[PDB]
Amino acid sequence: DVSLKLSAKDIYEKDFEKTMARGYRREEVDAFLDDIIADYQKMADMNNEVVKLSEENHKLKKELEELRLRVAT
Amino acid sequence: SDVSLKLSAKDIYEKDFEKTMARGYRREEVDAFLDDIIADYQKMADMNNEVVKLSEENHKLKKELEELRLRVA
Repeated sequence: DVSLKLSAKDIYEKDFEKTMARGYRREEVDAFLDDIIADYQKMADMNNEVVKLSEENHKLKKELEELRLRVAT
Repeated sequence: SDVSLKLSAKDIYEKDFEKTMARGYRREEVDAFLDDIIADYQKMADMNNEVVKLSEENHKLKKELEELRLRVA
């Protein structure tokens, strides 16, 4: 819900099918993806932090639920 | 700190590639790929707020967990 679907490496490993005519200019698409890649790289740390906090959030909530059940023995 | 990016979700949405009569990239495949990237940029816009939200709730959850571990083995 909150973390990125794609990573920098998904973007810079991506290639597209080629068409004989009326496709998009390759130099223009590649230059645009150059900047997109740079943005994903810049976001990597913050996205790693949101994933780590999310998984730890889930683990804390689960242990809290388990222990609250234990004290209600 | 907040992260300054080259592009926004709006920039990617508004990007119009030239259609070339030479060998080029398949339009529908490029467009579908950019659709996924748009969604990620939406997530980037909100991500720092979500890190703050997760960090604060996690600190609260950790304090409640420590208290429960004084009460249950």
